[PDB]
Amino acid sequence: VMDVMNRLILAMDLMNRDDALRVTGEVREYIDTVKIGYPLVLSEGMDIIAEFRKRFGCRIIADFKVADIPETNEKICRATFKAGADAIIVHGFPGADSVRACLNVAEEMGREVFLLTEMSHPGAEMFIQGAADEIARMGVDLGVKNYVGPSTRPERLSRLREIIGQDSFLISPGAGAQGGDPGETLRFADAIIVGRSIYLADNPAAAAAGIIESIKDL
Amino acid sequence: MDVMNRLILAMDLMNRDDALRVTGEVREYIDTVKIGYPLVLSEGMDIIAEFRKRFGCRIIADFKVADIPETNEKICRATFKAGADAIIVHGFPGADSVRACLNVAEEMGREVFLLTEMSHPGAEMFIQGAADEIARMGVDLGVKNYVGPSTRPERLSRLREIIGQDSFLISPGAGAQGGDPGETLRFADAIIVGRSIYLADNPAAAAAGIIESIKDL
Ligand SMILES: O=C1CC(=O)N([C@@H]2O[C@H](COP(=O)(O)O)[C@@H](O)[C@H]2O)C(=O)N1
Ligand SMILES: O=C1CC(=O)N([C@@H]2O[C@H](COP(=O)(O)O)[C@@H](O)[C@H]2O)C(=O)N1
Repeated sequence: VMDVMNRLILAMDLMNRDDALRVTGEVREYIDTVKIGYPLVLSEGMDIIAEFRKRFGCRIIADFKVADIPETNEKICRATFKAGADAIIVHGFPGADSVRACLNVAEEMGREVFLLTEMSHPGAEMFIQGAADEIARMGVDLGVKNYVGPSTRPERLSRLREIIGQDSFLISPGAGAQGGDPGETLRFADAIIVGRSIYLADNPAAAAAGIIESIKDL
Repeated sequence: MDVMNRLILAMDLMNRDDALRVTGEVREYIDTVKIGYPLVLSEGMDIIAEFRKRFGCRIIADFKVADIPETNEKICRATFKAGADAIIVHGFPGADSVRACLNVAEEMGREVFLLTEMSHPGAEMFIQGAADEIARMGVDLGVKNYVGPSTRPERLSRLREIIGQDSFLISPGAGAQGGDPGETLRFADAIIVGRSIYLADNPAAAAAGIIESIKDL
């Protein structure tokens, strides 16, 4: 599995190139894995992945929550990996064929797929939560090795970890701004994803260092 | 929304030159183009403005928005800043995530299309069972534009029943995926067509043929 420095992944959702680069650079000594999503990509272009690689020694996880039909999913994954992303996050709710399409491209292109099971926001309780365990089991059956689960619901994150097993890689968003606790989350997840708590802080570096200090024993 | 010939072109070619050329070849048959991530991630968001400058067509950004409320808001803002007239959002992530999109759309004078049930086989695993409820959620939220499957006319009909005749419904799956244009238009206001047109030996002839088959509609 990828070796995530300090078990901390930066969710860089600033939409300004200058600010995104500044903040990422300031926390560079604490994080070597950055999650880049659509807020930044749709604002600055896919070349932002190239710029981050050039400026920082960081792995890039493209958080595109791929959720289309198989044919379109394949195209999205191809374009994303072509741009330099190490991995891509895919939704499991659209079904097995849609996930398989992503896995096939990742396999042929030498990259990785992360399967998003349950989400961290309140709305996730309406439809996603009830299908989450099955989505996770589907991922295991499909050979998925990387997963995403909610920091906001430790009880659910714990069950997801059981389903996927100790060998699978699990990252989790929701700590900080959304209310999740870093320490408790790391009891189940290999790494935590943190965005606003860091990038909106007066001193992002101090914020990142503070989070790391609170989980030093882990 | 007034869609010319009840036909929306799904421009999923991933090369700017080909995308512009093919769209130009069928421009006389359409005035609404659906641009998704295959083209946007390959050529950039500036492609949307290029389409509006060259064709003056309506642009529906098919981004299957499916994130938390906060991120959904940012995605919608970036998308409308690029000139998209509407955006397609997944309903599966819940009401709060859809509301986030509705708010930005209202603020920028755009429309949100709620994707209920999808057209591919995998949609039967989790989406189909929640589709009716997702549609009712749309009604409760005041959503007026929806997306339903051409590949399952019975499901498309049910969606139409739930949202009513006043709501706008567009439907993908006609052609390549097996759906029938005419049958789909019994329930949807407009059909989305991609490969059957953009992968045809003669895109213009393909579009003309589809329109000829639904002439009475
Ligand atoms: O269930 C999920 C999945 C996900 O990727 N995310 C993403 O994780 C990040 C969370 O950031 P933040 O720490 O709440 O600011 C954002 O980029 C979200 O889009 C989430 O919050 N919940
Ligand atoms: O359920 C759905 C939703 C959707 O947007 N789409 C999109 O509609 C288009 C269908 O294209 P095609 O006519 O099968 O080539 C693609 O851009 C898909 O991503 C779909 O096929 N099924």
